[PDB]
Amino acid sequence: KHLTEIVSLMSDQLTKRLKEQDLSIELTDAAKAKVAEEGVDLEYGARPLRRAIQKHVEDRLSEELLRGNIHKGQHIVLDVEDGEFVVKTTA
Amino acid sequence: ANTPTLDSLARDLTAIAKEDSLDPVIGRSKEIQRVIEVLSRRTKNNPVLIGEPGVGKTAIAEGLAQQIINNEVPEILRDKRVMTLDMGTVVAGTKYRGEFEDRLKKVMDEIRQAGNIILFIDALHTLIGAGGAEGAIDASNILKPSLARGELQCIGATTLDEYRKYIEKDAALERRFQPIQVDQPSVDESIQILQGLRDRYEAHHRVSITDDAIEAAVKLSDRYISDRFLPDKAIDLIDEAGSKVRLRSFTSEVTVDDIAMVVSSWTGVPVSKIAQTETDKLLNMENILHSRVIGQDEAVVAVAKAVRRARAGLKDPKRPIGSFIFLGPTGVGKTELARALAESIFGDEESMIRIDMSEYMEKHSTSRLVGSPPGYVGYDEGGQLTEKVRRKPYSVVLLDAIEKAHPDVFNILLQVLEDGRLTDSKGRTVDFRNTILIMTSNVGASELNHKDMKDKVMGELKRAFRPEFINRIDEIIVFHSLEKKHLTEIVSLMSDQLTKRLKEQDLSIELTDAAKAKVAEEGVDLEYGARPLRRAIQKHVEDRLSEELLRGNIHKGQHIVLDVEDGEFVVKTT
Amino acid sequence: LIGEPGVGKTAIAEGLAQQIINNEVPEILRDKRVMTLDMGTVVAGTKYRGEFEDRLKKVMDEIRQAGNIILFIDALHTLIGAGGAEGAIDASNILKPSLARGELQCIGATTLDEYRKYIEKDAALERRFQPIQVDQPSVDESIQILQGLRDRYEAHHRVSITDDAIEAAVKLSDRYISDRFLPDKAIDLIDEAGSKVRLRSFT
Amino acid sequence: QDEAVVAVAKAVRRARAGLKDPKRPIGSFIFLGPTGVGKTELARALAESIFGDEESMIRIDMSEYMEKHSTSRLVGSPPGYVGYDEGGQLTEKVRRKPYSVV
Amino acid sequence: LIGEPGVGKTAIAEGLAQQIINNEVPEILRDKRVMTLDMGTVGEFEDRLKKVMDEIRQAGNIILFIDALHTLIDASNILKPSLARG
Amino acid sequence: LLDAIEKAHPDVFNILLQVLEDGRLTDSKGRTVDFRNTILIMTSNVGAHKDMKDKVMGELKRAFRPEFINRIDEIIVFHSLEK
Ligand SMILES: Nc1ncnc2c1ncn2[C@@H]1O[C@H](COP(=O)(O)OP(=O)(O)O)[C@@H](O)[C@H]1O
Ligand SMILES: Nc1ncnc2c1ncn2[C@@H]1O[C@H](COP(=O)(O)OP(=O)(O)O)[C@@H](O)[C@H]1O
Ligand SMILES: Nc1ncnc2c1ncn2[C@@H]1O[C@H](COP(=O)(O)OP(=O)(O)O)[C@@H](O)[C@H]1O
Ligand SMILES: Nc1ncnc2c1ncn2[C@@H]1O[C@H](COP(=O)(O)OP(=O)(O)O)[C@@H](O)[C@H]1O
Repeated sequence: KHLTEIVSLMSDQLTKRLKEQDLSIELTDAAKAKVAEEGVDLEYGARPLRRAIQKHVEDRLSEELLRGNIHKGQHIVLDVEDGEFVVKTTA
Repeated sequence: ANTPTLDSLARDLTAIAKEDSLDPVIGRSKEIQRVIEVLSRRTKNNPVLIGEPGVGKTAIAEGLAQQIINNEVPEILRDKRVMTLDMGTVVAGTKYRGEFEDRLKKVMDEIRQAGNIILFIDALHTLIGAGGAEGAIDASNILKPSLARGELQCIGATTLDEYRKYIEKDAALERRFQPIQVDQPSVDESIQILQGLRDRYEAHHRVSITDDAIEAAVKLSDRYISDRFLPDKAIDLIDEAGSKVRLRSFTSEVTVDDIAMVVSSWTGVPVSKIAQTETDKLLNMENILHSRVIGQDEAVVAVAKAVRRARAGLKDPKRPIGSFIFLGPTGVGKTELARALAESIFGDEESMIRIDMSEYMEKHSTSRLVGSPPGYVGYDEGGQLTEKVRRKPYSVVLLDAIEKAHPDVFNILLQVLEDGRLTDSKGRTVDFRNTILIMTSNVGASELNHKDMKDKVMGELKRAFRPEFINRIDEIIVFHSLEKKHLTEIVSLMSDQLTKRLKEQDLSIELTDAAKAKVAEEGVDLEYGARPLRRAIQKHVEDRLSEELLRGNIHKGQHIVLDVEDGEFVVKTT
Repeated sequence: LIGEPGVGKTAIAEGLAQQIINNEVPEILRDKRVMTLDMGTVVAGTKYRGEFEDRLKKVMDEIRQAGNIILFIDALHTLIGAGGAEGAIDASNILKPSLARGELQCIGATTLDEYRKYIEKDAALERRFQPIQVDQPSVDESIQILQGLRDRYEAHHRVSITDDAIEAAVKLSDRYISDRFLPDKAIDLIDEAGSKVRLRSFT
Repeated sequence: QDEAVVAVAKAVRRARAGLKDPKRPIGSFIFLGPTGVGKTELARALAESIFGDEESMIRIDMSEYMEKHSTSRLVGSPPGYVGYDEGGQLTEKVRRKPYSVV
Repeated sequence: LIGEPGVGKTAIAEGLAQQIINNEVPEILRDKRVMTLDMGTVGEFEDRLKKVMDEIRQAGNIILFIDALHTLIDASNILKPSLARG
Repeated sequence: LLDAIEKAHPDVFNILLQVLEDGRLTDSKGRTVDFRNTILIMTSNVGAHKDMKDKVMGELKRAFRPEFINRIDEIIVFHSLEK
């Protein structure tokens, strides 16, 4: 439970920092549950989770940015529409 | 009640401030107000401006002189003359018993018969040295009795480390002076600084300055110059451009190209690297790579994608740009890729800070990396890697044979991969922000279709060292099978280099691809790395030059072609 | 007056002169002139062979002949090595016999560190000098000091200082200003606050 | 970690109210627990909530002080030994900024 | 000008005076007399040197030259100050 | 002539390596000293015929880096000492 909570918190912090570049971004809660789904408490916590949010969210946005799809001022969400990361880009 | 000597040997900021000859002072409002606040006290009015050389301490003194005449002071400083003085100009002679103390007694006697002098001493860390070192009548031992009773009023201007070193004379010197820390202005602050006085250098040089010009001046002085601060660097570039444009006008507008030109002439990077690649170096960095590097194209495109991802990205600036580990055999191109990217990232690289971790074999060997404790052997400089990066904190670190580290160093490595900026020195925190940390890995050759090698090497990393460690590292760049045709290709490249060198010496050699193939087969074995090929071509060329110059069979200026037509190297000069 | 720097050695000597004028001193000490013999103002204009020790000879002869004169020396540790040259008969040696015989009536003020550095180990002149150490006033003595001194700082900043503020300045300075000493550091707080308040009143 | 957070907050408000013991430090804590639970992120959280840059946090990494003679790096080396003049990697750091989080 | 002895550093100042006589020099530096200093021919040397400084103040077109600048800055007593004033 | 180079250390070794690369050493003032017509001859005992012809390279590539070997002009080896 605290793990999904900290997913929410890390996403909030990430959007906070991305506001430095005037980018408007959102994370669906489904993406948050999927992201936490990789992190497990069996061995240790919150390290794999932070690296996972970083990797998936940020790298995927960079991919859909250098592919030119989005510029600043646009609205973006990373959603899980089919059971896996995908970009809806509400713009 | 006038001052002959003090006016003779110390410039009067107030006088030349009346004539508006003083350049403007922009910003620094909080600092100047604090200076006035300290000057308003009754017993120790003396403030000591502590900063770095070139930050604007004397600028704060000038601004104070300005505000004095411009009815800005709170009437307790109304009509008070600020006089810059330097002890070096005072001493001027030591071979005689009491000349210097006499000059300074005269100066004190003028400060008495006046109330409006507040003597601004630059670099007063040299106020304790004069005469006898620390046991005779130096400058301080005769200033202090006057300084503590408000007899004398002062404005010192030191440097931070000089304050720390020469306030160990605490007892009087510290309490006599209140520090005012002045820090070097930021980018934007400095841009506004320049925009303050562009109409001074414009009027001096009759040249027109643009706003993007000074923006580039500031950006450049930051990126490509170190060991110098602001607004010094900025105004200096601007004035150099003004002078150079004025000259070019004889045998009327400075623009960014001129700023690039002066920074290039200063540091030594060519102008094409500075200006045109400012945001397109990542655009053609893959071109640069695949030029410098031949083979492993999948690895190089992976690296390019990663570095442009981190580059045109939102990644936390704090932590280092790129953490890549190259899995592969040795001689497959590990260093060449590094030097190439660095030459493309930090143009004209000469920057790969190579460290062989196989030399740092054991546990205590890590003290060689960071440095010894204070009370131990070899402590003064030490810090191989730490001092290396402290020198130029803008480069690409390559760490050879990451495997051979005792587990004691992996801790330091992961600390670095944890936001960099590690404090692993004798009290020095080194910053790894624009750098790129790259690690030469273990063999990893046995596993080297694509996915198969991939899962294999991942398991080999699991077994080899921590999974968390690679969870820190960004990318796994795999150096695939050894060269087969890239063999002949790199022979061709090296031989192109050597043919250029031989041509500038008034000769011309053209070795056909058959001889290239023979050199390829000889030089490097299938098991062995591709490094001895350098030696192989060196030996063949030195043999041919030795024989042909010794024998005299060939004549200079006649093109030289080598072939394997007889099964051996045959030289057909004509 | 061996003691730490911000303690008030010079202040003690001045208190002695003030007592001389106020007549509080004993009859034997009544009507004497405290002089502040600086070495910087002594060794100044010589640059020759026989001028520094000449000035000092004349000074000593005046003192001996003049009936009533006390000589206060800031930074006593400068007597040693003063007239440093080829001649190298420094002030410390010209005064030594006269100091011991008792005619030249000195009052030295030094700093404990300067005492141990080069008047204690390097002189063998801590014979002609009685080391009456001076050290930090107590937390309460500092309050009495500063409150007795409050009028001058009022005058200079042209404000009024509430006595609770003086108490608070001393008590705070004691807790965390560790590097300095009283009453110097307490007075520093009062003085900077006076400057800040006057400057606020201005704007 | 409501327990840890409230403990820290109580400490800092004892300090900032006029009640803390003027002799000994603001507060001392030992943060036990598994790897990755956030017991280092609380330190940054605290320095940020109490200061600005959050780099005022004076941090020592006891993974390097294992050789038991490095203790002469916290306090300087003795007098007649190398590195006597610049002594106190920890001591001077704290002497500069006395209101800080070690 | 930094260089080893005999490399022709003063030759550069000489060729500079040459290009000054010609038109290669721009206008701001036009009308500039380059001189030197004879420490021998100049109690009273300070008087003469201060007089020299008066004449420097008179016409601001006298680019002076100094060989062995370190051992010169004596004269520093009024040169280094006069440098600051300009 | 450098004798007992084996007694050197990887730092002075890297120093002399970049020298052998260009001769340009810069010590105590950044003095760009030139190595125009100097000779660099290093002397040591890694040996201590053909089997020796192999062991020499063995202990060279085994005692220090191969790049320093690769800055070869020529390698002079004499094994027999009595005749
Ligand atoms: N706010 C400012 N106003 C005026 N000049 C400035 C300002 N900031 C930087 N400078 C320039 O920086 C240069 C060096 O500053 P200065 O204080 O003389 O360095 P230092 O601190 O070593 O004396 C001066 O030429 C000054 O004109
Ligand atoms: N992909 C490549 N493109 C061009 N040259 C290469 C490539 N791979 C290897 N080389 C050659 O290999 C040599 C580098 O050897 P080195 O980097 O010392 O090997 P290692 O990295 O194993 O120590 C260079 O001369 C370089 O020309
Ligand atoms: N409750 C939490 N709130 C915020 N960040 C947390 C939390 N728990 C863990 N983290 C994150 O996990 C890491 C903290 O683990 P840490 O205490 O450093 O573990 P250890 O020191 O045992 O390796 C940081 O990356 C931090 O941001
Ligand atoms: N570039 C040059 N062209 C012509 N003559 C030169 C040049 N460089 C040096 N010289 C000669 O060097 C001689 C004097 O050198 P000088 O400048 O006095 O050495 P230094 O710089 O050590 O004082 C002169 O005769 C001058 O002609």
